[PDB]
Amino acid sequence: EKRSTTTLSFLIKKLKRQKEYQTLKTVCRTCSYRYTSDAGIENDHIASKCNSYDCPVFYSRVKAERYLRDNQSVQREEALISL
Amino acid sequence: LHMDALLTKFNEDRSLQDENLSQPRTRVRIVDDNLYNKSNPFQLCYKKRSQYYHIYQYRLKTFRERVLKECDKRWDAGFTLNGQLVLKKDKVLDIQGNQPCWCVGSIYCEMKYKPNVLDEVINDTYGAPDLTKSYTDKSDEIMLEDESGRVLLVGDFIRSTPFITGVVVGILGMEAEAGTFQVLDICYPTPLPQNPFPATRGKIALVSGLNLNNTSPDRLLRLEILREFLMGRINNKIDDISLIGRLLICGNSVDFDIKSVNKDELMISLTEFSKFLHNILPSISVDIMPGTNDPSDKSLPQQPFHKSLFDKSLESYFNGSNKEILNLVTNPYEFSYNGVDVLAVSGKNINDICKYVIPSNDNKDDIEHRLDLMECTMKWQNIAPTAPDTLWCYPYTDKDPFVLDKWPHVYIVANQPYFGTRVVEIGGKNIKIISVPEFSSTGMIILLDLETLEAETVKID
Amino acid sequence: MNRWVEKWLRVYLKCYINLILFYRNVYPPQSFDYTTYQSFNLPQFVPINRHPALIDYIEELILDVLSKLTHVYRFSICIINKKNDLCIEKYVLDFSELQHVDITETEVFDEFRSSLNSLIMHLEKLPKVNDDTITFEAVINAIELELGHKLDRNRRVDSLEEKAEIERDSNWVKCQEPKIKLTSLVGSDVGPLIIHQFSEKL
Amino acid sequence: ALRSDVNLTQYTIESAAFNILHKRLPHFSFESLTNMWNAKKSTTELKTVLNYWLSRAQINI
Amino acid sequence: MDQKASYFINEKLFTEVKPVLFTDLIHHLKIGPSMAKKLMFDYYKQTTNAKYNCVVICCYKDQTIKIIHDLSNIPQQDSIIDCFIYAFNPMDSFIPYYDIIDQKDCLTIKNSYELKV
Ligand code: SF4
Repeated sequence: EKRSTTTLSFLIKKLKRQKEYQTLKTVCRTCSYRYTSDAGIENDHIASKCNSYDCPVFYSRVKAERYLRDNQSVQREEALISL
Repeated sequence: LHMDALLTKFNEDRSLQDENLSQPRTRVRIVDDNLYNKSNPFQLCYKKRSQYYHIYQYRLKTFRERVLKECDKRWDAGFTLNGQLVLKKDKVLDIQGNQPCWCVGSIYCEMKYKPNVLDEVINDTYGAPDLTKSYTDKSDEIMLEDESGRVLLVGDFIRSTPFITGVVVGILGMEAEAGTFQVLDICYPTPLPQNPFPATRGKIALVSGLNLNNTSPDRLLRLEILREFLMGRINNKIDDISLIGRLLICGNSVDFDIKSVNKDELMISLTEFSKFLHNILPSISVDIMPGTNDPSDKSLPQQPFHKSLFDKSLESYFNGSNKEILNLVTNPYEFSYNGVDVLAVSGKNINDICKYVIPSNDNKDDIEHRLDLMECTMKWQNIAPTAPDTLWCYPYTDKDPFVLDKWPHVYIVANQPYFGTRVVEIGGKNIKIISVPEFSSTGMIILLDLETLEAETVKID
Repeated sequence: MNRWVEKWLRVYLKCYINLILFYRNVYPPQSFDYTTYQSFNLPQFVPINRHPALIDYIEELILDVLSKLTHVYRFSICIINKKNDLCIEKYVLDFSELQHVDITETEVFDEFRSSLNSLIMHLEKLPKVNDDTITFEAVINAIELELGHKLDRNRRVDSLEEKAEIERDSNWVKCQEPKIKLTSLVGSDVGPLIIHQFSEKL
Repeated sequence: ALRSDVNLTQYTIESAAFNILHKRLPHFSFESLTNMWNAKKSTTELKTVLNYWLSRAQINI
Repeated sequence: MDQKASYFINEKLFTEVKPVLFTDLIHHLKIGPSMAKKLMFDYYKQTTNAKYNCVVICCYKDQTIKIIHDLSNIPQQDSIIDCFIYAFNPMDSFIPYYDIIDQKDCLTIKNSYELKV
């Protein structure tokens, strides 16, 4: 129940990855403003379908998506802290 | 008078009475009725975890239904204007004629980003384009979309009101000389139910933005003075200090950057916070809430911190049975403090709205502007108007938690630059909004009463 | 016992050198910032310099001293003037048997806190030292060793440990030992670490 | 003409726009553009495809 | 008692060089906060050998708490409802240290709930 080193390291890794993903999503949402001229919802939806293989932000985006959609064993009620 | 004269005047005439230390004054009891009842709305499953489109559709449908109810209640058939009768229109292309007409539709604004946010996201992406070009290559107008087009909301009533894109309204205006709709009155969603105000009673302490870091040593002395003040050591007026039934840290307990951080210094700050908690718990109850820069999820519905992340000296409080004295709570929560339903948010919704620059509302980062933003958040019945910035994938399915289903008595948005309170009257009801400032800089502590809802501040220098 | 003492002694020496460099104006005070973490949990909010070269210099010096610890019984940070090479201040840190190889870290940090508080209280009473050609030095007093005589075999290195041993044996030169004013301070009386403090002026 | 003048890798409209004009354009598949152009709702999608092709035609000049 | 307190303060100020607070006297002598302030002021008196820096804080009206630094221009001396000595600092930089305290019987205010073990 008590573990403050490995669990906190896992939290640091997960939070770093989540902040990187949010930054990438914000960058794509700002880049998609050229066409949509919108800022609310459906702008992130229109920007989520950009498959421009000539942009380095796209490969990083799909890598972040693959990383977030995996490693479900660490992201659970038992993250080496048992609760 | 000199400093020695003040000491000679005060300490020589010390009372040293009523300090028995054998029969200490019992703190006033303040309970949280939402501790065991059921269904915490903001408690999600992190293991379960674009999904934003379903939330968009649900918000649109619910808000349109509510605004249509309010309109049919206020713009009921027969409500004639000064000259002619007011008509009802289903689509935005049907409002065309020299006659009044009202319709329901969302709001479309510009909402461009601020330069500092763009610079940050560019410097933290490794390949971000010149995002400023997207705003300069392409302006200032509010429009109304209702699934069938848009019209320009011209006039004066539309300018003296803050708006955010996506919000639906019940515009009632008149087409004048082009495809530009005037505005005479605006409708908001129908008023929500509110629990009756209860009819001996104590107060609660509101603290936010401790920001315990490993570089600033001043933020620990203010915290120690706060620890000594709540225990009744500094003020010595146990007849009034014993009325602070609970303590509510509203987020931002530790300040760090997850870009460059390890487990050691975060553990140092967490042990400092745990020392504070262990020293203050035998005298007062604590309700800890996650923040924007704490070791928790970056989204808005942040789960409680952990049973870990605290020193092993607090293992007796986390055994499960001791929850009334220490309660790790979700980031948004509705505390039912002796019937006074208070909705508390760490303050990311307003801080995410303020990171935009809307080229409207002209006809600047002040306390009144943020209070107006909170009042509009309460008016629109949506805690997070900017969903893509605050919300995360899968907040809920078919029943969104941020769409308010019940108005609270006190609405707290913390981690704000300034402090300010405002009571607003929305459809015969009354909600008291409170803006809690950070404790790192301008270390004020808000004392909120529960018998009359009067907030007073306590500064610590 | 060389198990945990090597970290606590490193932290103590880091705080010692940083406090001496800060309170004597050996480096500009703007390059210092009060902190608690410098890759090690510090016992106080110690002003630690954040210069890239100075940090590495201090770390290498402390590692060399800790390597030679088994024969060193005294460590001094001498403050020499620059207009003329003369020791105007000397802060001696005695290591009399150090209760070395032959423990509730909180107590160790409490003793270090007391020692550093004594050092700060002593340093805060000295007159202000002008910048612009004030500097410092480092002198140790060993029991039985001879440095600088390891490069007499061409010592073809195989890894980083041997290279470090060579460059630490070669980084020291020999030296020798009026109105002196000795002022004793508070040391560390914890079991494994029995340290004593001194000071010299004029 | 761009292949003969400048020496870059892909020679697409987005790559040329970024390497010559320093403009980063999003790219949507032919099915996404079709789904946007057939959306009875979401005027944002129609504006999106219109500005998409308008920028593609303006960058050619 | 004015005898145990003086010895404890002298020890924790000169032998174990550390800033001593009045809450330390509360925890060591099992006394109230007002009596601790009285003892701190009494130790501030009879101080022919003064080798410390007193840290004085004062509580104004409207519930404000300040730490006096200049000791020459005290703002709003008429609104002061209390002014006592907070700590004795031997050094210049205050920067105290806070550790775990077992407040088993030194509490003047207890919460309505009891710890369930
Ligand atoms: S990925 Fe490259 S192209 Fe697709 S949006 Fe983000 S920036 Fe624009």
